[PDB]
Amino acid sequence: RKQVSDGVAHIHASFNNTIVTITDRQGNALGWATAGGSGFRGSRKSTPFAAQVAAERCADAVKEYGIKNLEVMVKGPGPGRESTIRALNAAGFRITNITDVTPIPHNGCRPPKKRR
Amino acid sequence: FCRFTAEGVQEIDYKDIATLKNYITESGKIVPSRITGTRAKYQRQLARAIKRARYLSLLPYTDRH
Amino acid sequence: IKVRENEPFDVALRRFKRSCEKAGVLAEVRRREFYEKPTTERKRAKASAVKRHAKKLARENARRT
Amino acid sequence: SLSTEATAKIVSEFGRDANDTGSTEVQVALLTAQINHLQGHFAEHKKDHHSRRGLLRMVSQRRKLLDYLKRKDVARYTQLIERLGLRR
Amino acid sequence: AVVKCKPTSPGRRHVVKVVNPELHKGKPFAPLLEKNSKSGGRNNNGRITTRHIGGGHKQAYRIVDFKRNKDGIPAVVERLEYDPNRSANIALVLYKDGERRYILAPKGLKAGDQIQSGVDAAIKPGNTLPMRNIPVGSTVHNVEMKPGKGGQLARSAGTYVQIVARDGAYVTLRLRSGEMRKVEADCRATLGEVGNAEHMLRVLGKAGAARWRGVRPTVRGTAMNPVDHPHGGGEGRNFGKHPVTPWGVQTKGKKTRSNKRTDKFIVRRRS
Amino acid sequence: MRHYEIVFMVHPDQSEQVPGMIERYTAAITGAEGKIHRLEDWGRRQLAYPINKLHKAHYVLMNVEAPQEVIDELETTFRFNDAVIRSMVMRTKHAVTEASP
RNA sequence: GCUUGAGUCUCGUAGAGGGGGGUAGAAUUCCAGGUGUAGCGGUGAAAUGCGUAGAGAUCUGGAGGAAUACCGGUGGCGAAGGCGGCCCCCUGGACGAAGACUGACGCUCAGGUGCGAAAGCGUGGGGAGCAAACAGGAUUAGAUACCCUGGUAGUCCACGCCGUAAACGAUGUCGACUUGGAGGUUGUGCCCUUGAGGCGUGGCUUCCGGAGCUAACGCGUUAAGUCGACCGCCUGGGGAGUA
RNA sequence: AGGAGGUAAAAAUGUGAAAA
Repeated sequence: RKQVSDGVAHIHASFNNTIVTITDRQGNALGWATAGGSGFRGSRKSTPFAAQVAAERCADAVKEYGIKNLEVMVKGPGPGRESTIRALNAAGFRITNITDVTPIPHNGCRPPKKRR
Repeated sequence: FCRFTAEGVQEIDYKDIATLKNYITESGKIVPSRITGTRAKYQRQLARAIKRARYLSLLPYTDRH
Repeated sequence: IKVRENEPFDVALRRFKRSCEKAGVLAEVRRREFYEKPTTERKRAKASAVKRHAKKLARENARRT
Repeated sequence: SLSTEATAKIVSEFGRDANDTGSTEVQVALLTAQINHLQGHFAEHKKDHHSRRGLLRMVSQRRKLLDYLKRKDVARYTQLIERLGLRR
Repeated sequence: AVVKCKPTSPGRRHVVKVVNPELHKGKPFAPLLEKNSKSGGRNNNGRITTRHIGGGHKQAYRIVDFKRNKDGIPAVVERLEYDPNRSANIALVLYKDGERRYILAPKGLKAGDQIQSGVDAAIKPGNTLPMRNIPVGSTVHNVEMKPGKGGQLARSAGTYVQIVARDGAYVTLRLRSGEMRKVEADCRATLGEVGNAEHMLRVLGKAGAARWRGVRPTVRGTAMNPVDHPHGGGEGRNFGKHPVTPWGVQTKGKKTRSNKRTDKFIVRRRS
Repeated sequence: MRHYEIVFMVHPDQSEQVPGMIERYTAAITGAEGKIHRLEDWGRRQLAYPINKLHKAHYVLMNVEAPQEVIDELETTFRFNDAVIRSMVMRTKHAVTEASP
């Protein structure tokens, strides 16, 4: 709860899951989001619909937490990528900032080779 | 497709702040010569001023800080 | 990298990525260099670009239109 | 490298003027210096592969020029080898 | 350096020497040298307590200054001396008031590098100071455990300890065992690693070399008779008993850490 | 000699102790025959990336035609003192002044 | 003996040329707290792997090693292999306008000599990630197979060693000579710098194509066109580039 | 229309002798 105004939701968007716990810039973490824990296994793991139903079930009972607008920091491609946080804006909960931090290196350490 | 050294002599240096930031973009990319139409030998100098001012902290290595 | 707009956005509305990459540099420069082949795949599509250039010059013959 | 001064030095030290640089004896002597000019660089770094390639290229130009002057003149050859201290 | 001799005779073949020309080829400094008789592994009762010990060349005990409580006065490294008792070479220092001391030789130490101990000396290999005054992430040796003990950890040739974390009055250390232990920040430590790091490459070569180092031959368990050791006996080589010590205790797998009072100070186990 | 462009920059806390040392390095610049061209104290503008701490550091420029012996001296001088934020030396180009920026 | 060959100096041109030393940020990422709900995970789908001590995830703090996103381009330099952030250091070679200088010193080359991807190997370090050998789950009529989760050597820097490749523009090197179009291209001559240039000059390079030539394909002023210098190599296929 | 994003499960064998 804690009854605050806004917050900093950092979204680690993997190729399979838009993992986001309702977090803050100070570490205050309450409300999870999972593309597998919201059901949707099989082909439905990397599907955008898995994330969106999980994102509404991420902002579940957060009105009591006081939080309305949340700083989205989306990291990676993400299964939804344009609807996960958008339906939250379509439901009304606007975003203070969408900082899509793509972690681009200068091609340092050698990357793997899956899908031979 | 601009006034170049044959006519428009110009020092391509990292000291001149104006022209240095005129070929950059917000997405962490020096704008290539395929659209701006700069000359190649000066493009190498255009390339160098970015790496030079990246050390001077006129431009970062990323864009989010 | 950033699509906010902050007062009047209310939706995603992200065609900035659809016009630049949208998956481009993430799904290609994530891994797998190989250091040997791509240049031919670059040049063959560049030959296709040459073929796109060659076919545009041979448009005006008669065409019956 | 053999910078402009030291080149312009020996020509005025082994020749008649500074224009005698494209003359044979000084053509030799600049290259003898060129070996010594690079001796320090191979005393260090031990891996400058292309750098030694220039030096081996040079010693032929020394030796091939060493025989042309020798061909036209036995005594100028004997002088040049002792004016500098080369050909063993 | 590390030289291998030519096979002029068997027994000379696999030998590798540890020759270090910087070492002081002289006679050690007299007043810093006390006697030390050998023991042969025999306690007050005269019985052999620890086996495989005896003989060897006669060695003298060099008084190695461990405490280094002389603080504030600089010390000039005089000469690098070989040491029979240690595994690393030592250094004769010269405290500027006119004192001679023997200290352990750190890695990059030369004959003349002036050192200093105490809180005043800056971070330099060979300087000694309390660990609260050392930047965490460094590399030390000769570490005390009680403040004023003398320095017990990281004394062998080619060892070192990395200071990993400093929590208040306690400091966590990367000990050379793949293990982490807590220690008082007021404890002193000497900076840098311990020199003579090529000592590990030493090959004894022949059997006689270990004999003159004081090590007396061991005896295998199965070669004994079944009253002297729990193994052995039988037709010879007919094993089948789990590996045990000569005193019935199992070896090859049994943890024997029995302290109970210092597990508070051990953070992480031996790897 | 080399027509180099020595520059550096400095964080605000150090910005008020480097001016004492600015005289020390200008004792070095002029003390090795090095002909000074700029001395630009630009002012505390905001940094591009957070350099060792937060942004907004002061910048001081040199641009001095000096011999190579002192350029070896200066880089080595900051090795023992990482207080003054690193100095970058640029090539000849044979010029003197572009005033403020 | 001169001079168009060749060679030297002068003066500017550009460059991942070679090596050595620092640097910096990001990035999978280990040492952990904060705080926190049950999965994380992967694909053809499932699963061993993996987490309720609180993982994925979360931000601030700390440790690195190894490579440099955009720039970057049939672009540059080097004999080739091959070489790519930045910065100064010692150092390679080429090009260019125009002069002075010696006056055929050259061209190629058996032998010999040096360099010579990677892998492998030797001693010593070093190890983050990737990943042979090695483990497992399944798809399977078979799995020492794709797909899938772990991981060693290797990769690593220094010194050695091997001396192999589709080491290949599959075209030896040297020089002369023989219609052009259209790109990239850096020194550089004149004219109005009048203005995004007009008019050229040459180094080098890319593509389509002329005569010619070619078995044909195609190459085609960087020739496989027209000639000359000289070295090396082939004589049906397998056997065998082995004994 | 120049640039771009976006794209799909394991599937094997049929040894001999027949060219105006």
